[PDB]
Amino acid sequence: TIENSVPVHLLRTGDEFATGTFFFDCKPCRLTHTWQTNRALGLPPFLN
Amino acid sequence: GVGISTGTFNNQTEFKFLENGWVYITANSSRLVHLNMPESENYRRVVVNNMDKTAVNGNMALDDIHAEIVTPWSLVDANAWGVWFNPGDWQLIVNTMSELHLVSFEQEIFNVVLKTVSESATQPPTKVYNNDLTASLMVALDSNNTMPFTPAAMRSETLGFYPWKPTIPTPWRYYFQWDRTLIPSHTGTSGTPTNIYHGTDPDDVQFYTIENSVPVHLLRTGDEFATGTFFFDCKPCRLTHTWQTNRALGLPPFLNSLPQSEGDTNFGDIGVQQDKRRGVTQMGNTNYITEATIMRPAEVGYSAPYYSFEASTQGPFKTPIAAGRGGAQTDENQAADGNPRYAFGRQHGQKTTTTGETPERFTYIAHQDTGRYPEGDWIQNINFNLPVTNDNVLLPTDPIGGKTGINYTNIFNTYGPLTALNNVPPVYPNGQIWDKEFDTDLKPRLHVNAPFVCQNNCPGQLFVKVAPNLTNQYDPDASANMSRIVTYSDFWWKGKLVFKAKLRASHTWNPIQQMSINVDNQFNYVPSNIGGMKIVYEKSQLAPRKLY
Amino acid sequence: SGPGLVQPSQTLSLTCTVSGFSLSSYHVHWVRQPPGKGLEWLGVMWNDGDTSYNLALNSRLSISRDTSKSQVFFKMSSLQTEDTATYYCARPELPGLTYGVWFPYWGQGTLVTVS
Amino acid sequence: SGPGLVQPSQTLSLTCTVSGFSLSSYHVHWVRQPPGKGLEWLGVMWNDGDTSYNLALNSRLSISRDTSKSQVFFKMSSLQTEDTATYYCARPELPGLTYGVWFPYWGQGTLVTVS
Amino acid sequence: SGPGLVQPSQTLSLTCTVSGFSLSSYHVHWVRQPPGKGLEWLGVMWNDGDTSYNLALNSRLSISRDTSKSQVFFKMSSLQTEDTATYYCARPELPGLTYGVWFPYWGQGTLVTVS
Amino acid sequence: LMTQIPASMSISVGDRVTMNCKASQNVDSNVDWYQQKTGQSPNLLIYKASNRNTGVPDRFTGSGSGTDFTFTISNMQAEDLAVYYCMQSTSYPLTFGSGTKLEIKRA
Repeated sequence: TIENSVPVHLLRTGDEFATGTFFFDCKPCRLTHTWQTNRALGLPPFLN
Repeated sequence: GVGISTGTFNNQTEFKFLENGWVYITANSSRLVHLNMPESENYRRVVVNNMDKTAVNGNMALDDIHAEIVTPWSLVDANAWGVWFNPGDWQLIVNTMSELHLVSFEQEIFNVVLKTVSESATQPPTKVYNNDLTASLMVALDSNNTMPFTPAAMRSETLGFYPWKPTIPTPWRYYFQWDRTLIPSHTGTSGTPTNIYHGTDPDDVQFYTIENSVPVHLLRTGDEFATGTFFFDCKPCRLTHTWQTNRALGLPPFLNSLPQSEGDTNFGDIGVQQDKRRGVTQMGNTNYITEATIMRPAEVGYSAPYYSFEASTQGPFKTPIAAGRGGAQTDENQAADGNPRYAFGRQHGQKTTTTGETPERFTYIAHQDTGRYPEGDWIQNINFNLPVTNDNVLLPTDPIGGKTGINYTNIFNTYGPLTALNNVPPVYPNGQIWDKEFDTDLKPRLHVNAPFVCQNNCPGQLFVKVAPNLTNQYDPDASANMSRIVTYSDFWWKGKLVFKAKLRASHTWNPIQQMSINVDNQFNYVPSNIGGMKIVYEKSQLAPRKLY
Repeated sequence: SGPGLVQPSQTLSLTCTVSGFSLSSYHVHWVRQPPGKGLEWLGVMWNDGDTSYNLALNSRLSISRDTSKSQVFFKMSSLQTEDTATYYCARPELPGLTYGVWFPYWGQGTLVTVS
Repeated sequence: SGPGLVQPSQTLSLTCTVSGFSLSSYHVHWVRQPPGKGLEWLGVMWNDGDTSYNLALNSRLSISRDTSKSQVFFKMSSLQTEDTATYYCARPELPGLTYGVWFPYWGQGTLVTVS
Repeated sequence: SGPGLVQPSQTLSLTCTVSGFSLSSYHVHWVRQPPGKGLEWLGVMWNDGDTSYNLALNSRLSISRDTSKSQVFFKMSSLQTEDTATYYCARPELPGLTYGVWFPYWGQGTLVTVS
Repeated sequence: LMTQIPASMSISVGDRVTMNCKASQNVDSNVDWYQQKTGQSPNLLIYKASNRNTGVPDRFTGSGSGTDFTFTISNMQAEDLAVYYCMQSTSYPLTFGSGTKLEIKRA
C-alpha cells in the first residue's frame, strides 16, 4: 500500500510537479530480420 | 621490374620458448597454385532440381533443391589443419600441451606468372606457350567481411596438403533465398505427398557482388601483395578429455568389509543393508540409497532426439548433436548417436594412386566418454513398488502409436538446468580451424564444427580471378558470347599462423596414452614407390584429467 | 496481339477480377489454338521466366489491380488464334514440379483473333 | 458471409482475373437480392468509404493480385442472398457524379447463399 | 566380401588365436579358388603393400588382438569363392626372396562364399 | 513425344472402348487426359491416373503407368461426344497430343 511507502506531493493549482530524469540500462535491438535458415549456413555444393 | 623476385618459400615448424610454461608454436606453410580461367563470365543465378526421388513415396530426404549465385571468381583459403601441420610435427604438440590460444594470421602473394595457349588446327595440334608480360591478374581481399561469408570445409574442397604438389582453389558461391515445403511419405503411403516449389519472397534479396563493395589491387608481375595481420579474439580449448561421468561425481560409499585373496573374482561389500544406509537423496520414497540413486552436483551431457528433421524454409534438415558416442560400444554404423564422419577424396587420402575415383570414409568417434547410450533408459511411476510390474513402467521395447523403430527415445529432450559438456575436440587433418560467429544476439554456446570462435570478427578470405582479354569483337553490356583468349596463371602462396600453449605436468602415478608408430599402422606414414601418400586420420584428444 | 498485321500492338486483356492464386507467378491465358501448343510458362521479370519463342515476354503485377500484359506482338504471320484469357489456372509450372503437373478447368469460350 | 449462422466468417471471393477499372475505388459484387437493394458503394480505407449499414465494411487492394474481402459477416438473420461477385462494374459511384449514374453489364448468374 | 551382391561389406574374419609369425607382414587367408590364383601378397599400410587388382587392399595390426580386415568388397561378379581364412602361413612373400619361396601347411577346409 | 490413336469410332450409348498412347522419354505416371464435357471446355476429368473425381466419380477410368497409357470409358451418354486430348508433362516444355474423334453411332 503506497501510503505506507512512498511520499505524496499534494497540489492545489498554480503548482507543478516534475520528476527528474532516470536513465536506462540496455543492450541494443536490431531492426533487421535474418532470412537465412539452416539451408543458407555453409558454402553451397559446386555444380559440375 | 621483371628482373627480380621478391618472395621466399617456407614450410617450417619452429618452437620458440619463454619463461614459465608458455610456448609459442609458430607454424608456416606455402603451396603452388594453378588457376584455370573461369569459362563463364556474367554473374549467374541457378536453381537445381532433382525430383523423381522426392516424388516416389518414401525418401524423407535423399536430396532437396537449392538456388545459388555462381561468380566467375575463385577462393584460395586456409582453415584446414592439413595446410599447415605434419603428422610428424603433430606429435610434439598433443603429447606435451594441455591448452591452446590463438593469436594472429596473415597472408601474402608473390611472383605471379601468366601464360597463354594458342591452339593450332592444321598442326597435330600442339599447344604453344608464350609467357605474356602485359596480361593481368586480379586480387580482391576484404578485412571488413561485409561481403557474405563461408568457410570451406563443409566438403573440403580446400587447398591440397603437402608442399611439393600444386593445388587449385574452388569457384565461389553462396545461398540465395527461396521457399520450399515438403510433406512426409513412406512406402505404404498412398496418394501424393504434395511436393512443391514456392518462388521467392521479394521482401528479402541479397545479390552481394564484391565489385560493388571491396577494392581490387591489380597485378602484372613483378609485383607482390601482402595483407597485414588481423588478430583473433578467442577463449582457449582444452586438449584433455574428461572421463568422469555421472558415476564419478561424488565421494564413493564406504566399504565396511575389504576383500582378501589376490586374483579376481573378488568383490567387496557395501557392508550395510539397502535400508539402513545414510546419505542425501532425491527420490519418491527412500528406504533405498544406491550407488545409482543419489544426489549429484549436476549431470553430464544431454539426451537428445536423434534423427529428427524439423521443417523450415528448406523444410527437411538434420538437427545436430553436440556430444560424443562414448560409452556406447554396441551402436556404430557410422556415428550412431553422432560422431562426425568426414568423407573426402583424392587430395588427402585414398592413396594418391587410385584408378577412376571413389570417395573415402572413416567414422571419427569421440575419445571423450560422456555416455548418451540410449539403450537401457526407462521411467517409473513415483510409487516405487519393487520389483516393478510391467504395467507400471516403460521399456525401450514399447511402441509409440503402434510403431517399432521408434522406442520412446526418438522423442525426448533434457538439456535444461544442470547440463554441461566440453567443447568439440579438434580433428585432423580434415577438420577446421576457426569459425565466424553468428550475427544474432543469443550467440549459441558452441559449434559442432570448429574448436575456436572469434567473438568479434574473424579475418576475411582471399579472392582471385584471371583478368579478361578480348581480341577484336564486342557488344556493350551483352550476354551474347564474346570471344576470349584461353589463358591461365600460377602464383605462389605463403601463410603464417601463431599459437600459444602450456606444457602439462605429471602429478599422477601412471603414464598416459600418446600417439606413436607401431605395427597397426606400420606404414601409414611413408610414401609408396609410385609416390603414394595417405595421411590417415588421427584422433587427438589424448589426455585424461580430473573433472569435479 | 492484334488485329491484324503485320505486328501491331496490345489487345490482350482479361480477366478482372480474382484472377487466381498469386504464387509468383501464374497463368493461364488459354493457350492456345486449342489443338496446340505451346508457351513454356511465364516466370517473374529482372530475370525469372519464361516462354519458348523470343519476343513472347509476359509481365504483370499479381497485386491489385490483378491484370495482364502485353501480349505482346509477336510474330503473327502464322494465322494463329487465342483471343481469351480466362482463369483457374491450376499450377503453372514454375511453381510446379509435383512432378508437374495437372490443369483443372478454364473459362470463357471462343474468342478468335484474326491473322 | 456464410454459410450459415449466426455470424460465421468470410466466403465471399470472386473474380480473378482482370476485375475492372482501378479508379480508387470500384465495385461490383452483385448486389444484391437482385430485387434489392442496397449497399451505398465502397470507398478506400484510414477513412474513404462506405456502405449503408454498420459492419458492412469492405477492403481490398486494386493492385495485383486483384481480389476482394471480406465479406464480411455481417447480420444475416434476414435470410438474404448474394453469392456472387462478378465484374464490369461500371462507374462506382465515388467516382461518379456525372451526375451519377449508369451501370453496364455484370456476370456469373445465380449463386445463392443460405440463411 | 559378402554375401551376396553386388558389393556389400566385410565378412572375412579368421583366425584367432596365434595367427603366425609377425614379421611385418604376413598371410595367409587361403587364397583362393583353390584352382587359383592369385593375390600378390600384402605389405603394411602409408604405403607398404600390396595386392594385384585395385580395391583389394588389406590392413590389420599384427599385435594382439591378432586379426584381419576387411576383406574387402571387392568386385565379386565373377562368382569366385574363398571363404576361409586359416593360418601357417609360411613366408609371405615381402619378406621372402630366398629366392621366394615355399608354403608349408594351411587349415580349415571348405568354406565357400556365394556369388 | 505423345500421339493419340485409334480414331473413327462410332459406338452405341453406354458401351466401352479402349484409348491408348505411346511416348519416348520415361514419364513416370504424369499421364493426364482432358475431356469435354462440352462447355466450357475442355474441362479435365481424371487427374494423373487414377483419380475418378472431377466432377463426379466413375464417368471414365484411366489406368496404367510408364511409356504407355490406356484410357477407358465406362458410362457413355449424350453428355459426352466427339473428340478429346492427351498430354504428357515432363520438362520444358509442355506438349500436347492430337485427337480421338468418337461420335455416337448414328445410322
